[PDB]
Amino acid sequence: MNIFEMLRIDEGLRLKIYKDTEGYYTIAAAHLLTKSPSLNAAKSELDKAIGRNTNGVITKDEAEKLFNQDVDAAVRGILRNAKLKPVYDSLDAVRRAALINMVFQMGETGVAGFTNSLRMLQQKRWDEAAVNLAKSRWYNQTPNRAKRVITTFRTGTWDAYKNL
Repeated sequence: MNIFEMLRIDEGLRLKIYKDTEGYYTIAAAHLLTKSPSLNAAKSELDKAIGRNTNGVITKDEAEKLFNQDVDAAVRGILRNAKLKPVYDSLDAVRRAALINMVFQMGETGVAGFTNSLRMLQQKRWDEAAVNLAKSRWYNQTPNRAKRVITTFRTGTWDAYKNL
C-alpha cells in the first residue's frame, strides 16, 4: 500500500470519459476535462493531453500518466502552501498519504481552510482531529471515503484500506 494504491481505491481509474457528480466530463482518476455539456469539447481536451485521436478511450499507461501527474500536483500544492507544508513536514509517511489524498480531492485551498483540524494534526492529536473532521461538510458529502481518510489520520496505519 502507498499513496497510489490508496487513491486508486478512493477515486478509481476510468479509461473512458465519464460524468462527474455535477455532470462534468472526466477521466482517469477524477481528471476534469471540460465543464461544458459538449462531449466534443471533452474529447478535444483529452487529445491535446494525450497527443493522439483518443476518441474518448485511453490506454492504462496513458491513464496512469495523467494520474501520476495529478498526484505530483497535489504534492506540489502542499509544499508551496504556508499552512500545509509545516503539517506535512511533521507527519509520518502514512499520514502524509492521507493529507495528499485530501488535497487531491479538494485542492490545496480547500484543505488549507481546515485550520483547526490542521493545527490538531500538527500537535499529534489524532483522536481530536478525527472527531473534528467527522463533523465537516466534506465528511457529509463523501462519508465512506472521508471515514477511510480520517481513520488513517487517526491510526497511522492502512487498516481502512486493507479491510474492504
